Order: sequence, then structure tokens, then C-alpha cells
Amino acid sequence: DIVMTQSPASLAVSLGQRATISCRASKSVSTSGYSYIHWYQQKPGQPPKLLIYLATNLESGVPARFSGSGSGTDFTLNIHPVEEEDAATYYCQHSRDTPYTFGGGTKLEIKRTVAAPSVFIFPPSDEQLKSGTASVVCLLNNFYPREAKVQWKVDNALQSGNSQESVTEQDSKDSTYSLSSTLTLSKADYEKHKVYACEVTHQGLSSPVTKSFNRGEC
Amino acid sequence: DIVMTQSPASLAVSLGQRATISCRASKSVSTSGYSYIHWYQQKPGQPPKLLIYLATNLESGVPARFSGSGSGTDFTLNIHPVEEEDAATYYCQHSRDTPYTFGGGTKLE
Amino acid sequence: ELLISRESWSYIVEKPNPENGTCYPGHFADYEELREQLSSVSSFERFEIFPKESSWPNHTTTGVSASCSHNGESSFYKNLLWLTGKNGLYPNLSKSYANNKEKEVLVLWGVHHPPNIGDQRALYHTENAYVSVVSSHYSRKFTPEIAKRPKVRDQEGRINYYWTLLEPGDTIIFEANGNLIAPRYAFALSRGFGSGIINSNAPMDECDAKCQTPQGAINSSLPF
Amino acid sequence: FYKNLLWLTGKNGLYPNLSKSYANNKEKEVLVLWGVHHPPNIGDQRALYHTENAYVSVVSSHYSRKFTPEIAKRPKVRDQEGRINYYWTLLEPGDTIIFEANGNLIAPRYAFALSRGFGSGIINSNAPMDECDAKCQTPQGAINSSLPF
Amino acid sequence: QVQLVQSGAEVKKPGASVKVSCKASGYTFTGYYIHWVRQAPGQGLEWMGWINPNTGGTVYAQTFQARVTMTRDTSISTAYMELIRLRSDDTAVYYCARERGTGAPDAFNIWGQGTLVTVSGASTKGPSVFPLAPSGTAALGCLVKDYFPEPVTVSWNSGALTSGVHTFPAVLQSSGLYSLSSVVTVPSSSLGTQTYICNVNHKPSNTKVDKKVEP
Amino acid sequence: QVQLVQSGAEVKKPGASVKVSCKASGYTFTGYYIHWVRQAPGQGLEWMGWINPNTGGTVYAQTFQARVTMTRDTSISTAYMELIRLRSDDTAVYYCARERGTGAPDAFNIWGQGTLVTVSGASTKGPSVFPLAPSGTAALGCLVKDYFPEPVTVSWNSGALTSGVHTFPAVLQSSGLYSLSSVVTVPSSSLGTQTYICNVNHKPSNTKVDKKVEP
Ligand SMILES: *[C@@H]1O[C@H](CO)[C@@H](O[C@@H]2O[C@H](CO)[C@@H](O)[C@H](O)[C@H]2NC(C)=O)[C@H](O)[C@H]1NC(C)=O
Ligand SMILES: *[C@@H]1O[C@H](CO)[C@@H](O)[C@H](O)[C@H]1NC(C)=O
Repeated sequence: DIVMTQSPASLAVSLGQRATISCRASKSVSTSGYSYIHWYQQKPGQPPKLLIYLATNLESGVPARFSGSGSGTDFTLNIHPVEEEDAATYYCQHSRDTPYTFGGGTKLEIKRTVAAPSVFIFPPSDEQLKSGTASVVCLLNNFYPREAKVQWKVDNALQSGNSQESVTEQDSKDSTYSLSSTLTLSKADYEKHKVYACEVTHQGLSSPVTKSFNRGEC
Repeated sequence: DIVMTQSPASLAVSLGQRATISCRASKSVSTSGYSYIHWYQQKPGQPPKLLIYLATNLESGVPARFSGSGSGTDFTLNIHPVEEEDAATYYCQHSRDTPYTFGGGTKLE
Repeated sequence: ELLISRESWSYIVEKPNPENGTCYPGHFADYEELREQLSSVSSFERFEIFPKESSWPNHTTTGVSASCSHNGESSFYKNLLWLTGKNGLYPNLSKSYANNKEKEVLVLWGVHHPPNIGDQRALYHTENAYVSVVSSHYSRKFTPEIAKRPKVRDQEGRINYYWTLLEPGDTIIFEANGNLIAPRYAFALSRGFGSGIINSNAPMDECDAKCQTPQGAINSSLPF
Repeated sequence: FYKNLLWLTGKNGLYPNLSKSYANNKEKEVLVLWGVHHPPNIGDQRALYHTENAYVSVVSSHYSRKFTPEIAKRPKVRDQEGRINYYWTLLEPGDTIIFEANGNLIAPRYAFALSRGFGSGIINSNAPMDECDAKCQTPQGAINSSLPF
Repeated sequence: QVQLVQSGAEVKKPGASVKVSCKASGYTFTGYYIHWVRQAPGQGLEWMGWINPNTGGTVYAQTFQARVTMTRDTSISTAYMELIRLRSDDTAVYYCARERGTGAPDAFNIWGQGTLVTVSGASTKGPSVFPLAPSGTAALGCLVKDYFPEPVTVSWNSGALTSGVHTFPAVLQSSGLYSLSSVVTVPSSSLGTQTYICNVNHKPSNTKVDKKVEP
Repeated sequence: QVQLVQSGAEVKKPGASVKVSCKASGYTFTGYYIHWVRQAPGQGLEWMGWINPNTGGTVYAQTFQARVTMTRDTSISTAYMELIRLRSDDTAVYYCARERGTGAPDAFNIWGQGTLVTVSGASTKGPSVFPLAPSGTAALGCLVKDYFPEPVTVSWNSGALTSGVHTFPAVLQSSGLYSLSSVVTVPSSSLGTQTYICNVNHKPSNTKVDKKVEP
């Protein structure tokens, strides 16, 4: 069983630069005059599409920005010039033997200037709790990079485990991100505390920033 | 060559009673966790239609009046309650080995 | 009935024309080579290499034939296993055994050559089955040969019996999509000089001797 | 890899059927070697030879044989899970040997033309050597003495 | 809907050959074996063989090994049985059956309408049909004589007289022809006042006949 | 045009079975192997096996040997993957891929749209959707709560408010349901004067909802 380790798991590159994704095998994938690596590109919500086959041969219809190099056990996908259209996930794969094993993935991010999120809080509407469960929301909007961390406070007391967050994909409008965090509670547990806050740690900030609201204050 | 003797050649049963058609093989039809008997119903002018397969398993769409029993070499098709719609010819068959041989028939009156 | 009860001896005694050998007809490969192997076996350990209960969860063990009947009931070999499909499947099996007993292990197995294609389709639900047996040196593949044959012991099929001495540390792998008579027990052999196989029908008492011969023992000082 | 053998593999995505032949015109029996790759899995074979159902046919005036590869995972001897079955034959003078294959052939690169000789032989031993000369030899050592026994 | 549909009934001369067709629908034709079965008239079933439409491989029964040829066109998911050197005792209903499941020798659950293959030395001679007139308090009837091939059909009063109507099945005469009788149980009082007419249709001869019956 | 097109997304109960279809077009279906691949949500690809549609032969990965069944109907150039005894971790996007070339283990160049197979114990419960009202100079939002199965879709002001719109993807709750949030970045001055309405559609439940949002 041939294992395709792949690195690095994510790239932060800027337009016009060079992106080098390095794939390695646990064993040689080269024989028959061929190296049986193949590099695919998968953008969100889409199937993959083949970029190069046999580790060097660009597929028809593909731009020449993509290039394949390497042999034996070590292979590389070089993109130059990087472009907005190249923001995707790039997978190694080998056809050398069964099982045909992929590489785990390499996300690719347009590198830009570090920007702090625009942060907000949305208290749970009365309709939330007319259904029997209230979820607080904390928004980070249009920030870069993505390594922002959020931690929940209620009555200045830490909140853990009762939370779920989701980030959107990089948006070509500015290549920044947005995160929506949520703290879910029962109407009872909602009532038994007063003030709700979300704290964020991010490179865009001088110091971690906490925003807050008080329950039902006009 | 496995021979499916079948009996009795004809039944005279009344509505609501029980009809028992007994099939026997010359050799075991049981293996693989299965008994390879199958019971079919053929009304006049029609093709057969499968009642039960593997000697116990009622086929989809079939009424539950039909039941399969037995194993090894001896098997039975039990109809209860008999009904007008059950006036037909009832055939044993084995899939155990080639040739797949039927049973000769059992008219029902 | 020697299985549970005997694992050691000084020599083996066989009758000239024993009738209770291969119950299900077939060719026992290298039978004579096996005899010569066992001549030097002073003892062994009959162990359940592949436990019937846990080794074959999804395969219908309890395949049985009349040709091997015992006390009137159809039965089968005890040191082997006649796998058969279950619930309409004979899923590919890949069981393995690593000889960690520090003694060469005698492994037995078999391939069912059924009399007709329907019989195979019934037992194994495939027309084109295969049996692959592999080790560090030993590699072999068996395809079943389907054909009507003379009806030995009222059976028209065959079982080809195969064996090998898996040496310590070696790993034996069975692969199959059908037609395997797998092992349930194997034998770990203890070699011994002086032992051997004697073909005869002479009786026994609980007399003790220094020498033995098929017609009888020898208890005397002479050289010749 | 071995030096007296050759591990053929496809090229440019093809493993075109080969039909190479040799006619022993050396006036000495020729020892020919070859091999068949039994790969560990079907993908490996498809990679090396681009066929799932390959064969190897080796023929001569008497010698005729056909090998099909047996694909199976196996114990990982020398870190290798496949096998190579090695075969040989003594192609006599004037005889012609033909190899045919759509895959899985470890073809010969070199063969051997044999010169038979009495008195020679094979000795199994680990004893050392010097540039001593002797009349007799044995695995433990040589013998240089007039005795009969 | 899953189904198999078979080529229409037909006749053949002894020594000739017949090709029956089984067109499948509603399922992956290649995945399920297909067997061919036959049933002699008024007799029991007997099994011919099967074909694996995926591979085209076949098995046939011994009493059919020499003469049967199963094939399949997978483009249109269709199977064929060709029987050659026909004898008379090969007249029968031939059915195409599909297995209930793959791989395991499961049962036949899908069947065909059945194709009636009739084998005898005749020339689709058309029926002659004659009254069976009553004379008192009794039923009435109509006879179909020495016709070929089956199937003929019979009715009364142009499809109105379904009461007490009995269409006996036909018998095969040593003459190589068929014959049967249609009958109607009736009250005697209306008889003689009412007018009854037997009628018959034999599509193979494209021949229809009417025949009044009276005391 | 060469292409593979796959059967639409679907749900299945744990312990049940699923059949995915890959219909080919524009090329000789039998000449190119067909592999099946899967991608767990937000995870990486993993390879199931292939089928040779010419022969119907198959290879599967070990972690899929026991449960996968690949087949093909060559009449309509179609392949099928059947996965049985589904577990929850088998929820994923299943793709059908075709090799770039024959014979040699070349790469996958034709892919399918991808079929989303979701495995969990729920009953396509419809979404409840509630405002996320602002109170000052900030953005606005809308929440979708405890709905199943995916995919739901959300928009704003009936398809006019595409500016600064952020449709966060959903998360799977321990409750066995999904939930997500739609948001819009806006200037605060127009807010309160302008009227904004979140809207949502969940085709599996045939359920659409509108929900106004205001300070
Ligand atoms: C074991 O051998 C016995 C005979 O020693 C077999 O039993 C029957 O023996 C009689 C003679 O005593 C024969 O005429 C029969 O033909 C034998 N049985 C059969 C079925 O042929 C017995 O079959 C043997 N069984 C095994 C498993 O070896
Ligand atoms: C055997 O089959 C059962 C059927 O439910 C399955 O749960 C189990 O994982 C299988 N085990 C093996 C070892 O195949």
C-alpha cells in the first residue's frame, strides 16, 4: 500500500508568485517509463479536474501555468503565475498499484494584507426560544488571515463545548474571510445568565477584542 | 441428477381448509445455509409465478396464505386458508444442481 | 477417533489395505511425500489454526456430505472445514496464519471440484472461482475443474487435498472466492529418529520390546 | 536488478506483443534463463504491462510451455510482496527458442553456452583458499598424498 | 416495470428450426441469468438451460444439449433460444425465466408470457364448424372440426351469450388436426323462440365463421 | 461532448443501501475503465474501486471490499455502485471517474457531477428560520435551525440583495440536524429605512420560507 504524503497542507501565496506543492510516496511510483503521479484541482462544490497526468504531462485545455516535476518518490506541482482561479484544493494521486491512493489535500489561499475582522454579535431572537432553544451568534466579517480564534463569555464566565462555528470560503471580492460562531442554549440556561460576549484573537488586532450585549436591554 | 418427486398428484380441498403439497428430492437440496427448493403456481394458460423461494421465503406481492416448510430432502407447501384463487397447479423445483428439475405437478381442486 | 486422544507414539501402525482414508473422493497431493514426512514425526500438537467459530463468521461452515458419514449421519472430516456461502454470498476471504509455534506446522486444505456448474453456483455462488495459497516460498493457485465423473462413494465430485509445512516465522495466506475446503486444525511437528511407519495387521498386547517389525516384535540379544 | 536477466516493461503506454527468437548456432547446448513476474496486485501489473490477463509462452522444438501470472498479496519477503518464477532450459544446437508475451516477462539478456567436463563438480564449503595446487580436493580441504584411501 | 416479453406463437415443420425471443425490460439485463423452460401441452415443466447474458455463456440440459442454442443481444437486452431438428414431441409452451437474484442459484420470479411452438405436418388448414342441435329439454352446442393450427377461439351470439357457456379445449386427432366443442346450458322454454348462433375465429387462417343452431 | 452524469443526491437510513449511477456519454463506454471515488464532507478523497465495463470485472479497496458492488449496463453505457449496510461515516460525495486512457493506469480526466449521499437517522424535517436583527451600526443576518437533509439554500430580498452577502455553510449538530447562518454587510444609514427579508428554500421538504429582519 503506497501512501502519498502531501505538503504543505495549506499555502498562502500572492498573485503572480510561485506555488510549489510537494507530494511524496512511501514507495516509488515510477516505472514503464512513466511516473504514475497525477495532480488534480478541486474547487469548492465541484468535482476534481485533472491538471497533469504521469507527473509531467499537462492535460488538454489546462493552462500552462501548471507544471509537473519530479520522479521516483518525490514530485512537485508548480503553479506560476498564481491567479484567483487557482484558489482551490490540489490533490496528489498515484495509479501505480492498488489501492489508488490520494494525498490528503493542499488548500491554497490568496495571500494578502493582514486585516482585522469586523466583529458583531447577534442575540437570539424571541423566535429562537419560541422553538425552545436560543443560539447566540458572533460574526467576524472580511478578515485575513483565517487563524482567528473565538472564545465565548457569559456573565464574564468562560463558555466551552456548547458552541459551533463555520467559515466561508475565500471570496474573490477581497480574498478575505468571514466566520460565524454560535453558542446554543436552552431557554432555561439562557435565562439563568445575563450578559453574553464573544472574544476574538487574531493577527489583525493589537490585542484580543471582546464584544458583548446584555439580554433584553432596549 | 436430482429428481423431485411430488405428491399428491391432485388435492380435493374445500375453502378455508389447509392444503399440504409434499415434495421430496432424491438427494439433499440443502446447503449454503439454504434449501434450494422453490414452489411455483401456474394457473391455466398462464406462465408460472413464484410463490416461495429457498423453501421458506415468501416472495414479494404474494399472500401470506402460502407457507414453506421442510429441509434436506423433504419439503412442504402449506396453503391456508384455501381460496378460489388457489385453484391451480403447484410445482416443486430445485436450483441445487444441474439440471434444474421440476416436480411433475400437483393439481388442486 | 484418534484425534482428541493421541499426539505421541513410538511408531505408527497401518494396515495393508485400509479402507477408511479419503472419504470424499479426490487426489491427495504428495501423499507419499507426506507419509515420509510423518515417518519421522515422534509426536505433534493438533491445534485449531483457524477456529471454526471466529475465523469464518460470514461463511457457512457445517458443509457435510454422506460420503464421510459417521454413525449413519452425514458428516465431514474433522481437521478440515467445508466452507460454503451464506445469505447468498461467498465473500472473498483472506485469512492468514503466522507460524509462531517454533515448530514446523503441517497445514492441510482442499479444493472442491464439483460435478457440475450448478453445484458450484449453489455452494459458492460463482462460476469461475479460484483458490490461492501463499507463503514465503509456497505460492500456488487452483482453479476448480467441473465435470461429471464416476460415482465413487456415491459422489460425483472430487476434492483435491493439498498440504505444506509452514516453517517457523513463515506466514501462510489463503484467498478464495469459492471451492475451498479450509483447515480447521493443523499439526505442529516434533521430529524424531527411530520412529517410523509400519504396515501390518498384527494384534497388540501391552507387551514391551526393544525392537519391532510388522510381523512381530523381537526380544533377543542376537545381532542378526 | 539481475545482470543476466532483463525486466521488460511497457513504454509510452504500450507493451506491444513481442516475439523474439534465438537459434542456437553455437554448436554447444545453450542454457537459457527467464522469468515471470507474479505481481502482488492487479494495479501493479496494469502499471508494468498495461494488461490484466497477460501470458508468457516459451517454445522450442520440444520445450513448450505457457505461464499465466498469479496475482496475490503475499508475505513481504525482501520487502517485496510479489514474486518472480525463474525458469530455464538447455536449448540444444540447431534448436530455436521463441518467447512470446503480452506482459510479465523477465527476459534474458545473457545466456550460457556450456562445455561439459568430467571430474569437475560442485563443492559446498566455507574453507579458505591460497594459491596452493593439489591433485585432489574436498570441502574440508585438499589432499596431497600417495595413499589409495 | 420489470418484465420479459416473448415472440408470438408459431408453427414449424418437423425437421425445421425455431427461434424464440425474450426481450427484457425494467432491469439490468446482464446481471441476472436467463433460463429457458418448456411445458408440453397438459404436461409438466422441464428445464432447458440458461444463458449468462453478461458473458453469453450457457448451460443446457442433456436432452437438449445437441439441439438448443441460447444467445443474447445485449444492445436491446434480448435473449434467443434456437431449437433445431424439431420433432413433434417438441410442441410446447416455451418460457423465458429470470432468476430472482444474482450469483446464488435463486429461483425464477420473472417469467414470459410463453410462446407456443407447434410442430406437425400440416398447412394451417382452416376450421369447419357445424351445429350440435338439441331436440328437447337440454343444452345446445357447436363443433369445430379438423382445424390447424391452434389457437382457434369460439363465442356465441356475437359476444352476448356468456351465460352457461362452456368452451371445451381442443384435442389433437391422429389426423394431425384439432377439434373441439362449444356448448351452452340453457332453459328449454326460450329455445326455439330465441335464435342462437355459434361463431368462431381462426386468425392464422384469417378465417371467421358463423353458424346458426336451432332445434 | 464526453461526460459522465450521476444520479441525484439522496439520503439513506443507517443499515440501508444506496445505488449510485454514472451514465456516460460521448465515448465508447466499454473501452475505458471506470472508478468510483468518494469525498467525505470537508475531507479528502478516497478511492473505492474500478469496474471494467467491457467485462464487468471489478476491483475494490479493502475498506470497501465487503460492502461495495460495481456493475454496468452496457446497453445504455451506465455504471452503478451499490453500497450496503451504510454507516453514518459513509456520508459523502460519490463521484464516477473515467480513466484518461486505455490499458495503462493513466489518470482520471472525466468526472461526474458528484452524488451527495447523506446517512443519518432523520425524517427530512424542515427548517425553522429566524432573524438575526441588528441594533446599531453593524451588519444583519438570518439563521436556519435544525433542518434536514441538505441542501438548503438561502437568499435575501427575493434575489436582489447580492451585495455583501455571506452564506455560511452549515454544520452538523449532535441533534442529527443542520443549521447555518446567512449574513449581509451593509451601511447602517439605510438600515431601518430599508426593509430586508431573508428567504430560504428546502426542496427535499418542498418548503420555502420568508422572514423579515429589522432593528
Ligand atoms: C469406512 O470404512 C467402512 C468399511 O470398513 C465403510 O462402511 C461400509 O463398509 C462396507 C463393508 O463393511 C461396504 O460394503 C460399504 O460400501 C461401506 N460404506 C459405503 C457407504 O460404501 C465406510 O463407508 C468408510 N467410511 C469412511 C469415512 O472411511
Ligand atoms: C460479517 O457480516 C456481518 C453482517 O452484519 C457484519 O456485521 C460483520 O462486520 C461481518 N464480519 C466480517 C468479519 O466479515
